Amino acid sequence: EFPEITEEMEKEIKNVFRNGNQDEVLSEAFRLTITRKDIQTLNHLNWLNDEIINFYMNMLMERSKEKGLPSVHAFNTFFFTKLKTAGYQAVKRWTKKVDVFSVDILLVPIHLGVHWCLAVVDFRKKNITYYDSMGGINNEACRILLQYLKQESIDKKRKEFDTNGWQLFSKKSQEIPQQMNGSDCGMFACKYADCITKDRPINFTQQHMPYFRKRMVWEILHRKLL
Amino acid sequence: NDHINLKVAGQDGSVVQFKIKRHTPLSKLMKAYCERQGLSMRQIRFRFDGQPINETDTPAQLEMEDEDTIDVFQQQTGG
Repeated sequence: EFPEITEEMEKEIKNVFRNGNQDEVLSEAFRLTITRKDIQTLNHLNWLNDEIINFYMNMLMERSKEKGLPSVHAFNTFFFTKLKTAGYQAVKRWTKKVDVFSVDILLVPIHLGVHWCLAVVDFRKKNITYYDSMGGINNEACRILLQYLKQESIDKKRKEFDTNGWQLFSKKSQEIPQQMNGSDCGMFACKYADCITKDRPINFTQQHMPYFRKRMVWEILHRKLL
Repeated sequence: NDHINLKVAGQDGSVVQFKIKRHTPLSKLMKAYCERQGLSMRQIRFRFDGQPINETDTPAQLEMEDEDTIDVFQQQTGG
């Protein structure tokens, strides 16, 4: 029970896939830029590049502030690791002019070498949750984030964070859905987050991935989620 | 409308200093940073405080002061 793919869409999408000048700038939003190159990553079973995710995570953030939806500040992709590797002092200034506590949910897209994965701070639920589409654990990620919160609190709000009651854990291999290919991480990761931000329970499996791939395309260029 | 200093740090941990007029686009620098200290271009990204930077963008119209630092990362791909 998802939106149909109309004549209009197919014909638009199919067109953007057919190669022909990959530099062509074909969608500019959130100071981000989407090229035929960037957009190609959605075809068949390609590896989702960073641009597509950041953009999708921006729309996900925009579609927050919509009445009766958890308000979300989504993070940069290059955020997680720059913190993980260089520490807080590096990413410090990245959250000037945004109270990370003003929102219900923080969204953390994570890149680790070969892999796309997601971490979700949910202030309302008072717990941090890591999401591998291939059911791999990252207990540590949360620890790093909880540390971020600790630091951020002091650097912005000039008081310590209330650790009390907070849970941290990654999701089991069968708790959520699994990807049957090598390339659908960023696809799970993105749709994972979408589903969440709508307070919707996870619906989608591998089955719906080819469709979601198509659908994402449209959503990107037009800048509208379905 | 005088010059300001800008640090460009790779995620290999390498600051590369630069002088600049504060109103000129960052195309001049972004391509100089690729040429000197050789790097791809259509395979990296620039980000002043997690905010993306397009060639269009100028320093003044990004609110960078002196010795402000710019982050630059490899393009990222994954499953």
